[PDB]
Amino acid sequence: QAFIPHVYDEEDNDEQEYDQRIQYNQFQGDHFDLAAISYTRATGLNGHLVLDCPVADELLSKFPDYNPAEKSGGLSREFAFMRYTAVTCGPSNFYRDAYILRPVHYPIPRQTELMIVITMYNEDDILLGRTLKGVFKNIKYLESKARSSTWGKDSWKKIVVCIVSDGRTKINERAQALLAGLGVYQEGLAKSRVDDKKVQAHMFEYTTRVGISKVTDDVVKLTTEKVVPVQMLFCLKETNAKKINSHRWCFQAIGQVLDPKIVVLLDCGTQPSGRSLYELWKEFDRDHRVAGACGEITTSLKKRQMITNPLVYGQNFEYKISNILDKPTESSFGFISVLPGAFSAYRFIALQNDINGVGPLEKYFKGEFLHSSGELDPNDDEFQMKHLMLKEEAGIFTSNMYLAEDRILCFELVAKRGCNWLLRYCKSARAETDVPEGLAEFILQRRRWLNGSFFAAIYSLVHFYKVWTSSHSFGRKIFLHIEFFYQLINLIVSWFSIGSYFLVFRILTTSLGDKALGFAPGKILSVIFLWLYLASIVTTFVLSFGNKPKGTEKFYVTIVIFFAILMAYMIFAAIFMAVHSIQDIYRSGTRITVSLFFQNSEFRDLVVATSSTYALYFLASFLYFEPWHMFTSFVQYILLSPSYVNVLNIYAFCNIDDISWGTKGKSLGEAKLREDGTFDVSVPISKEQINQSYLDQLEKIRDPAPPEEKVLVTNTEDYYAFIRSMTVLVWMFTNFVVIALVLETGGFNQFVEATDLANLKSNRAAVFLTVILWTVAFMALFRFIGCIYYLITRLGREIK
Amino acid sequence: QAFIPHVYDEEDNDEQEYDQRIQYNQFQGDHFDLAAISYTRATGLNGHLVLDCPVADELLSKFPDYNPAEKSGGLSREFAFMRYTAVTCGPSNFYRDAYILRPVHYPIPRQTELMIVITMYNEDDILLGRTLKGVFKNIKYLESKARSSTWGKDSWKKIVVCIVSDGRTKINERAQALLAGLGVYQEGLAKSRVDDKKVQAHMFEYTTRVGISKVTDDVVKLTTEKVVPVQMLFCLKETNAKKINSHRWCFQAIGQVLDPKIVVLLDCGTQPSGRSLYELWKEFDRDHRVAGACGEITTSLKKRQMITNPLVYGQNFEYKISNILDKPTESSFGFISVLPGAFSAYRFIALQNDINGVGPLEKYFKGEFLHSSGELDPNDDEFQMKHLMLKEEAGIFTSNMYLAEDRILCFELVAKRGCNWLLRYCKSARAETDVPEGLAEFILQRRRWLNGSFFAAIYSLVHFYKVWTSSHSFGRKIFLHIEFFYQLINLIVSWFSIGSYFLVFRILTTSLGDKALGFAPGKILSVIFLWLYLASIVTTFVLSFGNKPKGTEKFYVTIVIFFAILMAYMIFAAIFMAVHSIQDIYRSGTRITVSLFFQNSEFRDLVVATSSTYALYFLASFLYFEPWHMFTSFVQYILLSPSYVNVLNIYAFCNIDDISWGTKGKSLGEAKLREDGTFDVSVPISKEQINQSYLDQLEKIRDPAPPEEKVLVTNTEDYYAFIRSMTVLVWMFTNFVVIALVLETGGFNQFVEATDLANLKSNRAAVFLTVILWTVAFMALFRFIGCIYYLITRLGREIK
Repeated sequence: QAFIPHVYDEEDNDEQEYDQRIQYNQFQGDHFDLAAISYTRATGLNGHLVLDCPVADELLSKFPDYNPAEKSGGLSREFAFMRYTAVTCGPSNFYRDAYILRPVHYPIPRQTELMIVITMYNEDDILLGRTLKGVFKNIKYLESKARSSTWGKDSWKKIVVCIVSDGRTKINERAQALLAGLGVYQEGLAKSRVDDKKVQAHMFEYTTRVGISKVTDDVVKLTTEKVVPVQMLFCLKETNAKKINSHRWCFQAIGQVLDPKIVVLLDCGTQPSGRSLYELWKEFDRDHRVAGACGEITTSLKKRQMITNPLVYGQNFEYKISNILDKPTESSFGFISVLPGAFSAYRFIALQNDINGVGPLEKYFKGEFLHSSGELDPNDDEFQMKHLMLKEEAGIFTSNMYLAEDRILCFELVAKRGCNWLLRYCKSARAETDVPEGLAEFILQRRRWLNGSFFAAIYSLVHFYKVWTSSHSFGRKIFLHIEFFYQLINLIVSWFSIGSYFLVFRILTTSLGDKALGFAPGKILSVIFLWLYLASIVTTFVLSFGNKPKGTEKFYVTIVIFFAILMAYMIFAAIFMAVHSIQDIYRSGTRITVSLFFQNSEFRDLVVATSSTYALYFLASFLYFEPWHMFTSFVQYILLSPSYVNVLNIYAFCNIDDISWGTKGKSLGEAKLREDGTFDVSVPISKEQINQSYLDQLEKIRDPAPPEEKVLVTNTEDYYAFIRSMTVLVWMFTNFVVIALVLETGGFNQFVEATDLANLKSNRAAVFLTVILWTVAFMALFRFIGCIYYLITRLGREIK
Repeated sequence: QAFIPHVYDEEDNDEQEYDQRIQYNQFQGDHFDLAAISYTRATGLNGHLVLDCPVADELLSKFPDYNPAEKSGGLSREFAFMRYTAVTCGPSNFYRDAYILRPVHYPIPRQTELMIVITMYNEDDILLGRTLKGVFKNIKYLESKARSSTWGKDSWKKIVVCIVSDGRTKINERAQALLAGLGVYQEGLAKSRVDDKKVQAHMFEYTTRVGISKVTDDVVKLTTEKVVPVQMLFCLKETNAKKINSHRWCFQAIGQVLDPKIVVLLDCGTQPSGRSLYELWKEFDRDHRVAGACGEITTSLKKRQMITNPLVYGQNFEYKISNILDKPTESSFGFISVLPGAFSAYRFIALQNDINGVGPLEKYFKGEFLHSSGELDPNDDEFQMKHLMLKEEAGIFTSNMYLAEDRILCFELVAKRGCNWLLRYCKSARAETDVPEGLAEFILQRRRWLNGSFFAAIYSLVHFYKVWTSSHSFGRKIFLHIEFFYQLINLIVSWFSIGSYFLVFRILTTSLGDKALGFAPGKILSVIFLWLYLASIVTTFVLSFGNKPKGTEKFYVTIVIFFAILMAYMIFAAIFMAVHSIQDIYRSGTRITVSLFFQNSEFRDLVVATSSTYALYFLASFLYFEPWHMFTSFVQYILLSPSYVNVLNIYAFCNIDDISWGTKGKSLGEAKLREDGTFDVSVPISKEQINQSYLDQLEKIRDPAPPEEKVLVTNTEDYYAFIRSMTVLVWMFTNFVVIALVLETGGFNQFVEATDLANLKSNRAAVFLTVILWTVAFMALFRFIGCIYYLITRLGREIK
């Protein structure tokens, strides 16, 4: 039973409200001209392959307007026929060619207000169903809105949902069946070639009146009761070219024809709220300077336990802390380092390139062409563009843009030549996504996140001067420079994370070895932990270079467990040391004052700084009315903290290069046995040709060998591997220099004596500990002030 | 002028002697039946594609027997026509099918006495010309021999030269032109397919009377004056399958049909001497127990300077020392670890497998099938064999046999179940080869040599008991066990090479830091050298995992130069320390005696052991009448010694897996524009089929998702990568454990005090130094005694 009566769940009460405002009786579509299809010969529009096929009669019968007597049920032309187009040119020339989309082909042109892009890659039908249910609920809410100048009756005409599937043979069959059930897709229409030209994309356009009632764990139920029509454009790509090509299809080609505003980017498995898209649109509408927006992203914890899934809860804590501290501060400063690709929105006009041809979209798209094998097919119609781009002189940043990905766009929007644009974060918009439960999938996901964050930070910091020419207020530029300084400090802290972790661990473990405090096993435990730590780091490097995470997952699991145990031991050691210092304070006598407590380096550094950081996090969580994550998921995040720095960072740096492409890329004759035993062959017979061939061979071998002097450009995979190797080597060198300076680990110990080394090492260790702990505490305080300011300003805006 | 009058060079005087014994007037070939070729239809023998084509008339005219009046010049059938055969089955079924080679097809069968196999892969015509000139000179010497029971008149009928070219499209064009000039190859004959069956190999058979007069640096000159006929079989493979497949063609297929004795293995670029092959044959003939033989291999130094090419001279020294010490001792014991593939010989009957199907050849060939992608084409006629082999349960050794390569054969010959076989080395046979001048090529060559040596040693040591069942004398088994013990010691020494090198360097450099001796910069230099050493090792590992040697060659060059400088500094430090110890001996007073000199640990260990090793090498070189290498090339080898251990070993272990194979491995429709604007398309029209398709989609999406439970075998590349990673990790762990034990580098220093650590570390360092130096000295003495015994026994045999 695919179709079932509409049922409202406990959390769906709000949905019912929307239904009361919507009439649901008047949903007649506009009339448009079809393409003649004899019986077959079809009159493709503008010389392109276009077919207006009829949808299955059962789907029409489901629709309320259907009448049995009528041949098509009396439905409008758009609701009756689904359109199929074959696109051969590709993103670059889609607008240049006479490719017309149905929304703009009506006798009365339709202007798009919100293009809801959805990206898909072999995703299960469950994720797509959840995403479509969220989008449909948002569209229904927008339609129900009454006292709105832009939204209300016939609002669905201003919204188009674009689903860009990457790879014709990689799409999941169940999601394809879902789309067919909605009526968008039909199997027979698709054609491989047209006029001896490869079809790059297949576009299916339909105004569907089928709504997903509910999405259980295993099945998806769709019904036609109380469903608002939705315009669906499903672009199935012939071959997979990653996500940058999909975004090129979305912006460079479809966007130009539709010319929409506030393009929304979503990902399969991301379920927006009931009013989230309205919140994003209102954020864009209130302030005209805003060019990009992001919303709060949450992790589903439906059928996942606290203890059975430590990783899920750790990720939940990370997401909550990010949304509570990082996003609000960056929004307050007006520059957000990253806008999540799973759920975000951009103003279309802001992304347009300049007349000279340089702009955010050009920077974003250059990465795809540069980061690929230099093997261009001469038959491609985009051959000229790609060849010209490759012929251009590319620097380090231009040739490594692929790491930043969407992140790059953000910077280019704020630091435009003469434009005034800002990036804003809204907490009213919420979207729920499923996090990777497995360790291998989590590592693979974090690889590109870490690489992009690092590269984007470096690129923004190097080119910080570009904001000088931007048309911003002087105070705005001053505060942007303050933010840049903070980001520089954050990058410096993050670059030395592994070395700092090792130094803190070594100092804390060795301090327990001191005979002053009464801990017997301390020395042996410290030695054992040192050996295990070194072994884990070395094995992590070897696996990151050699094997794939999916294969050797147990090694990573064991390493993570060991690091968690080590973190627990470090916490115990720090607490023991602080308690011993306090007891020594009391033992000294002469009374006690707050001054002595704040003067004791051990107690101060170890206890006060960490407690202050925790208190700041706690207060920030409370003020946002989201306090649960501080209890349920805090411990998991704390115990997984060292793993983030060690395993994920090592894997990310070892695999900076993403070499997806492989390596590189006339029959003499055919003898066929005849009826008789003789074989039909064609071999030289005449004496003349045999002699000529022999003379040719003699001449071929007589001549001397000329120098090769190839001077070939060679392949880019070597270049990217070299870049990655240099990066990892520099990282190792800097970290080891810092470690040697702090613990006198290398040959430095030779420049001191038997007794001086101990005291000097202790002093340096204490200085390093206080420096690092107070750096962390001050960064936390900075983010806390930022989020408080965000709350105050948002409340003031809401009052206004 | 391809053909020039025969000219004898200064070193060619011996050649003239041969010509005097050979009549050169009577070289009529035996008559054999040809295959009818109408005009074309050809009567292939036994249903196979065989063609007897005529050779170019000019080549016939060159031959002395040619007469202008005669239509073919009066030449014999073999000298007049060249034979071409297309082989579709492959090595396994070559004998089973009715594939007949010309030598065995004569009315009077010809029995082969010496099959001279030559292996080729995109080699320049110069190397092939040198090899063929050497082979032709050897055949001429064998023909000239008068007082020989087996050799003499008509000896060329017992010798067949087989050239197995790997890859039809990879063969160099100049070498192909050389072969065509010799008359073996013609371009038109080759056919891609026969009877809808792929042609695996193309075999060209001809009795050539063309001899290479001289091989200059740039050109090759061939003439017909004073040339003995030579039977040539040129097997050009359709696709490249590495060298194991070529050896399978040589042994499994061609050898069975020819059934020869004493198969000789040569490589392009290897030029044997004028009587070398006779020496190998006589070695096989004298003693019937001998199953394999190898000859002295030398490095050409024609146009290479002492100072301009340090690497070439270092390799020369290595080769000379090997041939003077290692080969003679192993021959004396009767078991040679490796028989060089560039120049060697095997007894054919000894290699044959047992009735049960287990034998040396089976072990050798299993590696090719196991070490490859598990993607078998069902159309291959060897599909059953490969599928059965893959279905068999393979252990670690069986699945990693590919590392040993030819080495494995050697062991299997000595430790046979009930056979008495021995491996012997003869210094009378000599062959000259060109060593790789470039560093990248040298590293690539040494990779597989080191991997094979390690794996073969491990395999032989683990399975040492297999020699118990062999039918050898009891004393022979005792001495074989002594040799196995020596090889175990050598393997243990070689496994800890990098750690031992680091320990010796650290000890020697730190000893100069002591204030007792008057060397000021010592401390700073030691610190700097430590940092540089660590950086070099880390970068070597990173490059070995990440990049290719050809790309980043400058890094390796810099590392090698630094290691050479460091070795020079270490030698200086050792000399300084020894001189200081002697001066302290004199300073102490109370006279001096030899006892004190032999009691001083510093002087003894540092000076006496190294001097003894050098003296043993010097004496061994002198006794073999090859003393020059001890002067010209000694210094280069000494300065390159650390590089061999560090760079080559690291690269070899990081690249144990040789993943040559890549990753992994119905058009919807075609719309063609007609004369009118309409497009011809085939899309569903009837309501019934549309409704049926919609219902099918509904049913497809309605059902629940079944568990995958693939449980696939997966690909072997992951397995090999895992093996390599485990190997490198174990290597690192063991070396670091040894280093930590010796220098108290890890946490061990915590278990000692401020003052005790220095003395304990000094004592441990002294013990380690004496142990390692005397181990090296005793190994040198063992090899010296072995080579002296070899000389004495060979002289006694010669007298007999």
